[PDB]
Amino acid sequence: MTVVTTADTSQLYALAARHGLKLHGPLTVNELGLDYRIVIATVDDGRRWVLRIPRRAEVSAKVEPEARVLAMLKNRLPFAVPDWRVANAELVAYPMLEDSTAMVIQPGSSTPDWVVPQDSEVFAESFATALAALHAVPISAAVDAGMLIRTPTQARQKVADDVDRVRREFVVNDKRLHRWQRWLDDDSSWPDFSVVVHGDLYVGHVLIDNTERVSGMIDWSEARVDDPAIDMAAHLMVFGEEGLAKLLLTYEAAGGRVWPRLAHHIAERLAFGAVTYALFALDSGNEEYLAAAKAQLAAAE
Repeated sequence: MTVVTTADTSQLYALAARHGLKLHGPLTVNELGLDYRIVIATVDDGRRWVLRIPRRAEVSAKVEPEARVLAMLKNRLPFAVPDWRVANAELVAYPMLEDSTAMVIQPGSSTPDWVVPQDSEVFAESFATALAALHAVPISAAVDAGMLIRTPTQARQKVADDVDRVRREFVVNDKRLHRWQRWLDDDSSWPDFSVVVHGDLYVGHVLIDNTERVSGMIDWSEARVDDPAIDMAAHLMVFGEEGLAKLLLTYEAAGGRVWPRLAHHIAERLAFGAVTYALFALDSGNEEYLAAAKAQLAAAE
């Protein structure tokens, strides 16, 4: 909501220009991304574009690997993924999306947030169907795209390693810790296969059309081959046990592979989210998100 200075504006115009984007009019800058600065601008044809400018070398270095994943996914999925028209260490850019997400969160107390209704059958069914399609992507295609591949044994070991790391670095509520440990030791819970997963899948990363049907997914930087339950935990979080039960029926009917303790496993994965959050906080360095992580781990569930 503040003006972009003349110097910053010139610099941003020049960045776009060296990639063939001729901007015109005022810029809007969103600084709420940890890894990229976001600039919204109008380009030569009157269409607004999003410029995503990597903030650090480690972010720049992932642009090409992530573009390779997106190119694979575009050709293997029946819904949309991000289409990076410029995909450079310096700049990721694309036309502004016309669809929004199934959860919309805005800064400010008065600004409208939005979340698809619990009782939207169109969303629920299309999400389950889309998720089955993602989990049906051949692992060979993940290999082709340079992705991280975990066997089921590695999947479970990663969880164990993450729990160990959080124990070393944080004070953790005893009952939380014991929950994760019992889960890790419960052979019945764990799948005997892995699949292509999105890895950070919740409603805020699901694009919908004006009928609430899933039209795409975004934020693929954590995608890998791993435990399918990773991609259902946040559905349980937002829509509850009944929402999850419905997801699982539709998912299985659409061809998704399940197992008897899957719903249980998803609940345990959701509880494990506190570990993930804390490790991502620790690695971000961000002081706020870190403080939040510390408080969550210390508190009773």
